[PDB]
Amino acid sequence: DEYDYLFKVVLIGDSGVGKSNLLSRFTRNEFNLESKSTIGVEFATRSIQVDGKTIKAQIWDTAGLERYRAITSAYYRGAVGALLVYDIAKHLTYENVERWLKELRDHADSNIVIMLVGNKSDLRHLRAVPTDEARAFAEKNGLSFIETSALDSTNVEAAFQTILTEIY
Amino acid sequence: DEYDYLFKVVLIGDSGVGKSNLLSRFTRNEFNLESKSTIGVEFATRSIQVDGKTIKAQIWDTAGLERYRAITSAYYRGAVGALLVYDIAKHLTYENVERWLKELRDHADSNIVIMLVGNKSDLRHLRAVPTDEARAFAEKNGLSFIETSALDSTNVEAAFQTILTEIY
Amino acid sequence: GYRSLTYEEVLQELVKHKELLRRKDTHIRELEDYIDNLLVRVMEETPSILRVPYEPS
Amino acid sequence: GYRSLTYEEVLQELVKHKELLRRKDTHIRELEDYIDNLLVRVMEETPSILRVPYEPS
Ligand SMILES: Nc1nc2c(ncn2[C@@H]2O[C@H](COP(=O)(O)OP(=O)(O)OP(=O)(O)O)[C@@H](O)[C@H]2O)c(=O)[nH]1
Ligand SMILES: Nc1nc2c(ncn2[C@@H]2O[C@H](COP(=O)(O)OP(=O)(O)OP(=O)(O)O)[C@@H](O)[C@H]2O)c(=O)[nH]1
Ligand SMILES: [Mg+2]
Ligand SMILES: [Mg+2]
Ligand SMILES: [Mg+2]
Ligand SMILES: [Mg+2]
Repeated sequence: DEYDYLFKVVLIGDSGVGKSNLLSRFTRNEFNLESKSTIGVEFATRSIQVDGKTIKAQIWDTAGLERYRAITSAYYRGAVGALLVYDIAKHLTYENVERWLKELRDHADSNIVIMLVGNKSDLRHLRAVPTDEARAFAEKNGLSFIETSALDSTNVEAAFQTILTEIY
Repeated sequence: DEYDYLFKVVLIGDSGVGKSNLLSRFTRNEFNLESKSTIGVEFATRSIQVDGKTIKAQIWDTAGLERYRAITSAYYRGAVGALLVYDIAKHLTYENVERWLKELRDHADSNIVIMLVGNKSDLRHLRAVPTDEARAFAEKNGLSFIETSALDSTNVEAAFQTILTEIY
Repeated sequence: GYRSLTYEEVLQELVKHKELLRRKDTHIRELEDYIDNLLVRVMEETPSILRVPYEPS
Repeated sequence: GYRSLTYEEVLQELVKHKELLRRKDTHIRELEDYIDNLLVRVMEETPSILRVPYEPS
């Protein structure tokens, strides 16, 4: 319905970290516990006020089972931000973070704003990745960092807000 | 490159009867022995002289494993001819012919020109469906009939020629 | 064709593999449905992408 | 968990089911590739069909 900027943002990260529920939570305020691996490629849009401006965030999602495939170029084409997501309760998803980083360096624009997102912060009893360790990694690598829970919503808005404002 | 008529024709019939090789043989003069079940929906076009006229035949193909699915309406939409194909060496593919007929009655235009095609006529030693039995069935049901071999090419042109001229 | 395991073991192995085929089947169906639902849209909007050979428009 | 068959039988059954999973895997890969190759085209031509929710254009 008009807007001052249209920003393409992509979700990337291991399968199971909660990419699709960060999407549905941001764009529809919906969460699904019985959430199947994403087939294909899709996007959803949401308009938000960031400063004085209205921004159409065009959020893209796909399976993070594979690294590079035929849709990869088209997926990063025109993307001005990536949310790179791991699962705070699965150390492996966090080990894979640098693998996804290389993948961005290889296929995204050199100026992509990348935010590192540790998701599933509701699983405090099951934590496998200390905030500090991830915090350390992010600043070392020029990345914004945040922890979210698509399940209970903590920081989901803040995460999209932050990346979008840093794209300005 | 211009033409006097564009005709949409669809292939239907059990999986394995040779639908996709009738397609490649008609449109590209190619045959493949190692031919996998068709995924999705596709078409290929070919222009031919039929009487004085040049006709773009737009030939559609898909898997015949399923009967009715989400693509079914769109598949028959605008189709002016169907080649309904069985395998002369597999009696089962021929038993299924009336099932495919009902499917046409249910989803195709009431004026679709339907041709019945017994394919794999190169398999003369392995014949399971006598020409007469199929010939009988076709005329009884208002259908043109022909036997082809996508493998050696017999009647493939004649088959498309006939259905296209009967669409005129 | 390969020995080693007890009849008991080869037998829960069989159960484990049946359940695995069931999961693969389900996944095949999910893939098929996604394809069909996407093709409806492709067909109604830009059917030329289904042309062979593919001419980019 | 179900008896009846000899160790020999339960054992060729296991082989038959392994070969069946291999075929399902292959099919899953074929389905995946077809999806990816179709999405490239959808993306370059009419990306709006990938919108959620789907607005027909
Ligand atoms: N506890 C908890 N579970 C979550 C959270 N986010 C997602 N999940 C669950 O984790 C599973 C995976 O979520 P998805 O959104 O499908 O993750 P995905 O990253 O998109 O998976 P792929 O499409 O295969 O790459 C689902 O069972 C979700 O319900 C969260 O914040 N907390
Ligand atoms: N001998 C012989 N084999 C044929 C002929 N036509 C097709 N075949 C073979 O039969 C098999 C099936 O051929 P296809 O063209 O893939 O048949 P299909 O009807 O399109 O199968 P689906 O896509 O699953 O519905 C392949 O192994 C072909 O090589 C023919 O005229 N003669
Ligand atoms: Mg997902
Ligand atoms: Mg990817
Ligand atoms: Mg086929
Ligand atoms: Mg059909």
